[PDB]
Amino acid sequence: EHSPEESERRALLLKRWALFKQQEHEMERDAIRSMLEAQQEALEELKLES
Amino acid sequence: KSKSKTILVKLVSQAGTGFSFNHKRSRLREKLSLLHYDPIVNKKVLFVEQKKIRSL
Amino acid sequence: ERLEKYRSFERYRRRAEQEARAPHWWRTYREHFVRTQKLLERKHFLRELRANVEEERAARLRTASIPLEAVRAEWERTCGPYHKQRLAEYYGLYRDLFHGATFVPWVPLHVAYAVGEEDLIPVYHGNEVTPTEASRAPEVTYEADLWTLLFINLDGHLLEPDAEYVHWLLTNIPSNRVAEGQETCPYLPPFPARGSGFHRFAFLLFKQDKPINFSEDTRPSPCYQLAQRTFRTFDFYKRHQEAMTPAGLAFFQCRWDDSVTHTFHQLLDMREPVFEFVRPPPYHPKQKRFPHEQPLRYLDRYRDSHEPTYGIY
Amino acid sequence: KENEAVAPEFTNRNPRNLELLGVARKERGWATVWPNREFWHRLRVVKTQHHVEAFVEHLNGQVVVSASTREWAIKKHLYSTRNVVACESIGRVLAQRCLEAGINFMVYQPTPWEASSDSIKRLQNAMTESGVMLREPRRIY
Amino acid sequence: YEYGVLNIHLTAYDMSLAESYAQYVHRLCNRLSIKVEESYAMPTTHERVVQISGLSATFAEIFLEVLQSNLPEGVRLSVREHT
RNA sequence: GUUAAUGUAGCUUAAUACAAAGCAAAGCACUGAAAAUGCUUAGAUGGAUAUCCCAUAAACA
RNA sequence: UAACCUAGACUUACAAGUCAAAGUAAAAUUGACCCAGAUA
Repeated sequence: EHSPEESERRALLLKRWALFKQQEHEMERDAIRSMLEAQQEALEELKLES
Repeated sequence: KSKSKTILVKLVSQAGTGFSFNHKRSRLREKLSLLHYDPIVNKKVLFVEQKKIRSL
Repeated sequence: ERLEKYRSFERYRRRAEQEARAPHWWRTYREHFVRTQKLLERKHFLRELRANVEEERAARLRTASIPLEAVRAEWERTCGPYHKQRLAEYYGLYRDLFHGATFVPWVPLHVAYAVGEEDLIPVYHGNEVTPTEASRAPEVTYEADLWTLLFINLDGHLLEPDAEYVHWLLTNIPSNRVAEGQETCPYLPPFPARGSGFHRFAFLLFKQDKPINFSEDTRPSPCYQLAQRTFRTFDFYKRHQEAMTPAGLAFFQCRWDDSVTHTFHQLLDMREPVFEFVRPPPYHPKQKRFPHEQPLRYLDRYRDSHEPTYGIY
Repeated sequence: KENEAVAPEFTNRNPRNLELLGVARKERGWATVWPNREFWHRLRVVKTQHHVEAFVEHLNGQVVVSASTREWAIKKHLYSTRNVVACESIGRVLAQRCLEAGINFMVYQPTPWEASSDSIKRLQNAMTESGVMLREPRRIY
Repeated sequence: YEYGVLNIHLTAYDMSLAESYAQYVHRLCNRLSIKVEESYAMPTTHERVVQISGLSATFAEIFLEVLQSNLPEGVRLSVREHT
């Protein structure tokens, strides 16, 4: 059975683990929007051309 | 008419006052023992089923 | 389909409550029945709290505690008066005292009724204090540097509904010390009538720009007459509105008590008034000669005396 | 004696006069809507994600006592927003204000999941130990 | 015109294995700002569907890269345009 | 320089008051998946007036 | 045991039985009456 200190350590790494995943998702989440918007912007450019 | 699920029985006071009331119970269950208000003693007492009146 | 659909009941409930609050064209229930430097300093302190590892761990144990006393004192200074104003408005002090005029309190007034010497019961807003605890005048303390402090029984009047009685009025109070105030009205113990419900008594503090002799408001000491204790705050404040601006509030609710019996008889020298809450008589339709399809109880509803009568017999 | 003169009918103007006695009217309808409105006072806790705010409001719709985590006094001594500890303190602060306000009886209407929550059960524990009653007494007819 | 909704039938020899990818792929799909109207399960091996609505040429390239990386073990991908 | 954009945090014509708000979004726990629920996370007025403003970046240049 | 009472209504030969604001009080596949029984 885990000791409170052992549970204390495991809980702590979850906190930083949560932060690490959050930052990656936010950067990756927004990167997708720019790419989709970028493609739409290019579509507008071709529409202006022809 | 053919269908028959419940039955009507007499619940008689266990206090000896002779007060009785009718209740409906399923035919396939055991005899009812219920705590009901008895006006003669003016307090709740145990009632035990005695006889079946009819098929409901 | 374009709009998203609520994934939980809470999102619907919160939106529904906001929608209900906003007015609508259709009839609704409500209509029918109803500086910069400081901010930088605050952030710096917050950052220090963030850094503290003990506080961080103190929260993971989900048992960390806060000192209520420190919070209470700071709360009064910053945003407490806004809460204080709400209490007076809900209790009806502004409408009953100033005929609807509203004043934001600014002075953190503090009053407490001393019980013996070991401890003193405080008098907060809306607090409950028994008449026995209010047998003697309370201790008043407030941070300031003249002043006038007034005592009222808003709903304790026995003859005129609008009028009210003063318990004691001190005038020309210099700075914080109150012993130098002129005792225009001697202290009287609370006298809420029996069966009359909960009486609200409010303490008022008014800023005094210049010393003014309130000879009209002076009352003989001791005075046991209710006919001379009667007054109105509105006209009294109107006469002195030039030099009086209210800044302090404190009120409590008290019931009848055995001490109230002593107050009515010993010094007020009158029989104690006794009142009872009388509900309106039950509504019954006009009696019919032939109560068709009605029980025998119909006659009993319209009878007054429960004893038999014999008329000529 | 001039003192003996007393009007036959008393006229008490205190809004809480009947409510404190227990004879004041409570709304008994709204059976088809949730929550029930048969309360003289209500405890409203809005967790609004981050911050936690608690209000006390009369049937007339005027808030009486409010405790919020944004308030400068609490936040400086309060580490973090909505959490188990969020109501561990503001609820206690609200209770002291409730005791300060003299409101000993109040009605709380949590939802099933909210009632099962951790920042609400502890809030109820903080209120009950402080002497604030989360269930109001029945009206007298 | 815009890309239609494309369904991915997670077919695996075990329903738990397809479930494991369904849990992760859908987790990444929401991370991909994707809407999953339905998650249908095919009849007995066990195959599971993860509806995906809203695609693009650039979105597909970033999305398919994520889908390949998310592949935990021995799961067979599939891309079919909805009727 | 002419046209034109862009300047509270993904979104908002939330707000300037007694808040720098709400929502979206994120992790873990909870085992069909998803979602919910509980416990947790990260943030802004680059700036004004009730159009200038400089910065930035385009077609003209 | 699933109440009593009581505005206003339903059902109904009569009678009884229903719904129901208020009040009060316990608690927290038949359907009545007449008419016959049982007994007290």
